[PDB]
Amino acid sequence: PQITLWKRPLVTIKIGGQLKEALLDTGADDTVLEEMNLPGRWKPKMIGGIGGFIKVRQYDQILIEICGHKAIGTVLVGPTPVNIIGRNLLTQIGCTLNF
Amino acid sequence: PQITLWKRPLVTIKIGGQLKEALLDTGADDTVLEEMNLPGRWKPKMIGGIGGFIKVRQYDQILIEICGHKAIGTVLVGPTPVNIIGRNLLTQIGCTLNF
Ligand SMILES: COC(=O)N[C@H](C(=O)N[C@@H](Cc1ccccc1)C[C@H](O)[C@H](Cc1ccccc1)NC(=O)O[C@H]1CO[C@H]2OCC[C@H]21)C1CCCC1
Repeated sequence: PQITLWKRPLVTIKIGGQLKEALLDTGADDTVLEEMNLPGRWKPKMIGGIGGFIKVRQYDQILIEICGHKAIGTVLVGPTPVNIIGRNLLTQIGCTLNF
Repeated sequence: PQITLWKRPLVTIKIGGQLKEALLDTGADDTVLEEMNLPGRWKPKMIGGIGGFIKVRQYDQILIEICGHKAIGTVLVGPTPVNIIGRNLLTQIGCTLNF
């Protein structure tokens, strides 16, 4: 589909057997989700944003379905105020900017 | 044009008569540019992202040309790590997400 930018581009995602709302973010290199207790091994990581860095847990080869489009990649988990879908997964669903 | 997201969606912008690189950012409500001199009055403002808040200078009704498309709106100037074009101007140039 096509998503205008009058409002935040929020969509429903399915991850780890749960449905959530997440922000399609062309300005994010990575995907960062609110605190959730995903299973499996993880690695510590620091991600920097506009106001500084936060600590996150890096999960690899995680499946996320975005508007029925499936994508598998690295998912970071930490105290982010908003679930963010970054380019690492947006590319996998064929997402583009158009103007 | 149509822009894929395998690399950062960086484009050339023209503001105050000067050329710059900026990130087309659907995950940003506002547009924030690195420290620079801009004509016109400004008022202090705070914006928050991942990591916390930063203090910025808010310039209203600023002309800015984004990839050959003219926009006139609010431009924030402050210690952002990258020049970011947010939704307030992406809507003006008719930018949409598509997948
Ligand atoms: C109302 O609140 C906003 O509108 N605040 C906006 C905002 O910071 N939006 C955030 C989401 C969000 C929204 C609300 C609260 C918390 C977080 C996403 C945005 O695209 C940033 C842009 C960026 C790019 C490079 C460096 C720094 C920042 N990307 C990001 O931080 O990505 C990170 C994960 O992956 C990494 O790659 C790139 C950086 C890493 C600001 C307002 C105008 C400018 C941005």
